[PDB]
Amino acid sequence: DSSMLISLTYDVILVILCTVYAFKTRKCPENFNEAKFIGFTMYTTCIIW
Amino acid sequence: GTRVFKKASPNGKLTVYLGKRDFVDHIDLVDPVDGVVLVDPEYLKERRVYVTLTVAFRYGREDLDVLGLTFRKDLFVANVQSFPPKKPLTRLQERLIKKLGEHAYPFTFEIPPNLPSSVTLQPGPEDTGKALGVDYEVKAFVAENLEEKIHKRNSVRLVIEKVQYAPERPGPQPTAETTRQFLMSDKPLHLEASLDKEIYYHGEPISVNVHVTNNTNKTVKKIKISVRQYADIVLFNTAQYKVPVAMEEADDTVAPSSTFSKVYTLTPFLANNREKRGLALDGKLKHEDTNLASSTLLREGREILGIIVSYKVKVKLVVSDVAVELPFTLMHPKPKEEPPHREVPEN
Repeated sequence: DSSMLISLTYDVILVILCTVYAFKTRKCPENFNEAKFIGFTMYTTCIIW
Repeated sequence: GTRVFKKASPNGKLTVYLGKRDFVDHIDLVDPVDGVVLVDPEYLKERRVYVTLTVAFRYGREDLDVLGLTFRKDLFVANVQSFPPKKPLTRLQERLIKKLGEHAYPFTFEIPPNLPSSVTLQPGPEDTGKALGVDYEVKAFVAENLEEKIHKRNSVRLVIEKVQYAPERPGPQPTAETTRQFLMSDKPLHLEASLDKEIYYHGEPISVNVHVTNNTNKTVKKIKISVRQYADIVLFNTAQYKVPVAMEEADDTVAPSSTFSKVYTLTPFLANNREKRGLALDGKLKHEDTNLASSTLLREGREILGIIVSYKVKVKLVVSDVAVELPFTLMHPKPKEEPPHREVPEN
């Protein structure tokens, strides 16, 4: 399992970067304020992981 | 002792006369759109001619065009049956009627306040369709009712403008200071900037006074002082078009934990910045050269509509970056007679 987590650390990093960039773009009303949903999805994905 | 503007139609000779191309915008109320029409009888039964004012708003971005969609909304539409085969006359209308004769029929509109001023987004070299922005059109149709399709053989189109000019009251002079505490314990660093006044006439110099007091051991690498322009769009949830229209990356190294005050001059102008597509410029009649957008002011109590343009001087210091924004307004003074609505020397 340690090797499996070492494998998944890259997806963890990808999630971190995506969450940071979603947070930086909370207030773009494009696509009927889709950026808010993107940020919320990133936050809850971080929580679940 | 004055002059008006005239347009004509082939089939019906519907000569539409308008007092002026533009119509200034007092915050409380917009000047009336009053004019007349000569309607020679080119018919036997089709005795109706209608005048329609439309404050159209067109928009589309580069990637929006790439995908193949551009938005357009009719913010305001007014239809008046100017020919009674209501609307009491005015002085200019009376003079025009005295000139014209019996068939002269008046038509009067009022633009409800807080409607966006005539601002057009600058098209790119590839952009060749209808100009994107807020454009006001007055049209005349010779038909019966609205069931018949609007025929180009009879309609008359003229492009009008709705603009604002700088108020006499300067308003509060913009000024802003920010002190940032660095990660090294709580060590402050103060930046302060001030402007000459709040309303700037187009082309006038901006003498941003900037003073920095660094309470740290670091050094300021460079000072990027720019004039950012924000063109908010209030339809279809489109993002805020931000675009720097003037800049100066003036580099100055200052002694650690010391003070340094001076003034940096910036002037917005279209010569250096004629490429940034989507930029907001004042109303263009037919692709004529115009200045930057006149900074709209919603002094009424108001509703966000159309394209809301504003200008703010942003001062940034490197090492991350200490940024300060000083909003202001860029607008023409009150003109004496009228703008020529074109390059003053034609060719």
